[PDB]
Amino acid sequence: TGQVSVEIEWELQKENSKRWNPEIQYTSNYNKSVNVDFTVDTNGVYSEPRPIGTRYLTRNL
Amino acid sequence: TGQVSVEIEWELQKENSKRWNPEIQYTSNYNKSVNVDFTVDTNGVYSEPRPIGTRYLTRNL
Amino acid sequence: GADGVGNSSGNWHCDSTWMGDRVITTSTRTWALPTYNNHLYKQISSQSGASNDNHYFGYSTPWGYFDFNRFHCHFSPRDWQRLINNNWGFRPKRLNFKLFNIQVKEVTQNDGTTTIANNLTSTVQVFTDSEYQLPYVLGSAHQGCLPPFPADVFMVPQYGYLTLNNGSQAVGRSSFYCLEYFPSQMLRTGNNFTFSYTFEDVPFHSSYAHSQSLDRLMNPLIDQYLYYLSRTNTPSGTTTQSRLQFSQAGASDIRDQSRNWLPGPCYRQQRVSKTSADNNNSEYSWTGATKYHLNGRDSLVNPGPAMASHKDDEEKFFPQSGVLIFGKQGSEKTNVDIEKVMITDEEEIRTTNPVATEQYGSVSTNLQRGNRQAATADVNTQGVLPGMVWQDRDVYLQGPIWAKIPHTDGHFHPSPLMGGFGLKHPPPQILIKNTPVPANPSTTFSAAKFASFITQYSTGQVSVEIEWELQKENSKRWNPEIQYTSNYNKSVNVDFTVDTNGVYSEPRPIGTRYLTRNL
Amino acid sequence: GADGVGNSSGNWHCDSTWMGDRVITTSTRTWALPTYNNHLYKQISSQSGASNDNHYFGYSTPWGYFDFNRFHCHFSPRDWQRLINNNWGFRPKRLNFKLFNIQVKEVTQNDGTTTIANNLTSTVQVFTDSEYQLPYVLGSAHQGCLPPFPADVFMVPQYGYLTLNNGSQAVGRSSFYCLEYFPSQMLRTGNNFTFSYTFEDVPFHSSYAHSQSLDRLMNPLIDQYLYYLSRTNTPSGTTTQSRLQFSQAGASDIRDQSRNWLPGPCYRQQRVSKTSADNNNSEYSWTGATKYHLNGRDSLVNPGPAMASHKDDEEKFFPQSGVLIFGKQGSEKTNVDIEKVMITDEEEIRTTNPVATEQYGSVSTNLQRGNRQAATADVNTQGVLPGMVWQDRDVYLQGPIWAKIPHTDGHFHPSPLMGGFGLKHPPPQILIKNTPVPANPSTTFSAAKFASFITQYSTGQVSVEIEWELQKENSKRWNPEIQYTSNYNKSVNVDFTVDTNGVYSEPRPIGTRYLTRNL
Repeated sequence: TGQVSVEIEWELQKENSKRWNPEIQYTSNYNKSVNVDFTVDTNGVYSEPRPIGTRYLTRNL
Repeated sequence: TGQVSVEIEWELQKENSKRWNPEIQYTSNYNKSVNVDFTVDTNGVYSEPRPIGTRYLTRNL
Repeated sequence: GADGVGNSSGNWHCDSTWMGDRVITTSTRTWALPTYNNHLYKQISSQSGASNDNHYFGYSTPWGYFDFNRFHCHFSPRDWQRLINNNWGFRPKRLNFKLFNIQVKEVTQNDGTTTIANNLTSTVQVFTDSEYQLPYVLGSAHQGCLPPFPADVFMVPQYGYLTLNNGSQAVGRSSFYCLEYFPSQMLRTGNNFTFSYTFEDVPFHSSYAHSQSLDRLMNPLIDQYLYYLSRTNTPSGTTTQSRLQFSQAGASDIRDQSRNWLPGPCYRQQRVSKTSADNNNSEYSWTGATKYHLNGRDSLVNPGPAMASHKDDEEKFFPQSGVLIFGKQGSEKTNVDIEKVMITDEEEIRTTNPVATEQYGSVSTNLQRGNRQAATADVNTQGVLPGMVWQDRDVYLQGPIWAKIPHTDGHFHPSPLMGGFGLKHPPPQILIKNTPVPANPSTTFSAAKFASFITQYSTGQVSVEIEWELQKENSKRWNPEIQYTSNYNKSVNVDFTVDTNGVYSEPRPIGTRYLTRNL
Repeated sequence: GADGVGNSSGNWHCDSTWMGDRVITTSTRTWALPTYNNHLYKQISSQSGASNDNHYFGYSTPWGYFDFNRFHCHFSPRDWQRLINNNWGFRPKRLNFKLFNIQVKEVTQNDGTTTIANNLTSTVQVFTDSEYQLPYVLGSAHQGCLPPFPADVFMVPQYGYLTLNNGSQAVGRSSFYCLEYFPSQMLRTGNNFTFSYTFEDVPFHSSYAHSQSLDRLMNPLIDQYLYYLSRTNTPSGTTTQSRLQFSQAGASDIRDQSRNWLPGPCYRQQRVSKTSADNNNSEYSWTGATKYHLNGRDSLVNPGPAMASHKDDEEKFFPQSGVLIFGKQGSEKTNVDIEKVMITDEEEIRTTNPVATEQYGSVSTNLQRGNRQAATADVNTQGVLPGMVWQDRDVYLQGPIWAKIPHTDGHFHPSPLMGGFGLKHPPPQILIKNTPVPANPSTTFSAAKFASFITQYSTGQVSVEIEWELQKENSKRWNPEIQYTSNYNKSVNVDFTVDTNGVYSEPRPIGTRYLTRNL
């Protein structure tokens, strides 16, 4: 047994958009709940509630 | 009559947060509707649907 | 800009110069710009009950825009002939744009008379996006071009766009663009505007036609060394039995020879005739159309993929939507007879692209055996396969020069389907508007949007200059070519000329493909 | 770290040196770190039905942490006396931290015996956040300090935190921190860890007591030149009439004199007595408490604002929560008699801060007239007003040295309410954990979380060194001061010493305020 490590460098592309109104963003729901999303439960098992894609910000075709 | 112009320079403070799970973000609703928020209507009067505050990202006390 | 009210801000330049290898064109027109929508934005959408195909949602703006995208703006009928007769291809390189001699007029409609007078201190503001941040309208072949004939005057068309909808209702992702939110340049009398632009590298357009059909590439004198399966059975006694024979393909076998290539792809069309007697009696227009289906609605493919219009010795037939169609002088918008329209012909591409009204070929449907008999079926739609060559659609004289390639993760052979040059960074949209001048506010303060403005419009001259690159021809063809000629017989009116009432007209479509090349 | 298994990674340093102006202390302790929660995170919350005040939501982690925040860690009872007797104030400056001599043990519990043996290749990993990114637990006066007596050994306390809740349920804004998600430093036998830290500038703590009460600032010999309203009416004939007389205030009038200052603010407390006979018979504990109300739940103010405990010649009474309370040796957690607790005394602040069990003063409730008579009422709560001076609460011998000021848009007089030094960037939390060592996986592959680990724990020595800055005294007081003295009579046990069974104990709380200053 032992420990392993990984480090990746990523390149990003920023956005210049003249869209006047607001975008759609990925949000967590603010209502109360028994368990927080993407968190351990009372027994200590980490879980992921839903799939999350990368497509939110909008571009013109 | 004429035209007036204003230009302000702002200073920003970025965030380093070790919070594991996602934040709450300001989102526009993606359901269909007659009018888009923050946009002219069919008669050309611009309107603002709701007040929007600045407090979303979270910090520890 | 520069100088005064009395000084002129620019000279009239309309000319063409031919340098050999590259070549340069220039033109100047006169325009008039109204105020649109009473200085305000409006959302527009489809009207009440409509077909699910016809729904749309979008916005219209006070701003106008300039469109030079058609060839006939740049080239005169004669200048078009040192090009198409003398050359194997051409492409754009760089262009210039200029506005000048701007003057703004205000109008007073009181009673039954309308007085018009200069407003010397009013402005007109112009910008070019050039970062491609706006919806790109040009390339959809709308009206509002610079006129083909240099002495005509034209309005500037109004600008607007469309966005994602559900029915007649907007979706959360739908976008709204305020053109006031860009830096622009405010111009008065005695101020001018310029910018210059450089085309990205693009292939020459092919103005040649082929002298060889793809089905005949080879020497008739010499036989191949390959064998094909020729006879499947032989008579034995009274009745045949199964015996396989093979053969080498000669000049009598030309049908059967091996080849290294295949014809281009097809997406098939319905065929109609110019003679009214051959066509069926019913309404098949929308029902018999070829279509594509995107997000639950259906759209006609009007140009469609590039395919020959007709075969040999049928000139009477053309694809239903498969061709471009131009109107004659003064033709109306709707329900107009065939004698009024001008139908283009795509033929010279017979040698590679298949005919649009017929199947690509035939393919085997089943496995034979002793008691089963071979079966085939027609393939009416073929995608691209390795070893497949084709040609693109011709630009003609009047039609799209370029289009903007959509910004996407993938695309194939971007040359656009109407014709011309696909560009990732095309010439940027030029946008222009009259600055609002309010009229006589009330004495006490009120916070409200002004409904009352001075009524005014502007006019001036615009200029465009493009540099073109040419490709000359070395041909060892012994005999003469086919050239574009005007008929020498006498006639009442000369082609491409004013009539007795002074309306310039264009008799026929003129394509670029005359000179011949070997395949 | 450095070198080998056989080489030692550090020497034992526990000492104190006194340089005059700036003074230095050092200590070293021995610790043992268990594995907590079986190497995994768990959310915790309030249990089923509970008072709306008692709900909470949060997480507990496998990680431990070091707490030196109490004074008695750093100062010995005698070293505490070249400080409080000889000086008018002190503050911290900079500190060091070190870990060394780390060794990890694995245990085998089979049958009725438990064998323990070295695991030489196992690791222990440590980090210090120092960017203040984690919830900051220290400063809440929990258990788990370095022992006061250098020969004792202690466990490291477990780390955890709390977050916004609604009842026992979480809210969308609630945050979850994984400590694995920070860079740390993995240490084996023969590796050591260090860092150093510098306190931000902070005012000296005041170890003086005042020799003048705020109500007497002035010369008894000389009268003022100001007038106060003295008599409101005078006898005329048989009965009085309204006549206003004025007077200058002398030594007989000292009650009535003008002053430039006012006493500090109060938030009032309930009073109880150490003699059990004076106290009412009922349960007033929670009902008679002073509280604050935040988001629909109620919390006791345990220290509350700094106020004197009792007036002159009543030693029997103290505020209900208003004082700190320490337990004697071996006292239990719940429902323990007064003889077991040690109650601190706040008195020397009588001269400025008002007594906690009484009102701030009296204020006029109404406007008088001929037929109305003047009315007043007690003010039991007073906020800060211009011209108001006070003192802070004393640190004593054992108690909070510092606290972290919350990060907020505003705060007033940040000195913390238990005592000590408010810091915006306090000494960072040190966190430590045992690295999990898996045990004997199955032969075939399975994707599941390991429930099975080697059972092991670690131990070593830790060291802390702080530099302190001192403020000496120039006093022209002729007569002697009050000093902290041990009683010289014979006794069974010496104070601050082991007993016959070897348990070190602290007899009484010792504050820092002895030497006297003029107000």
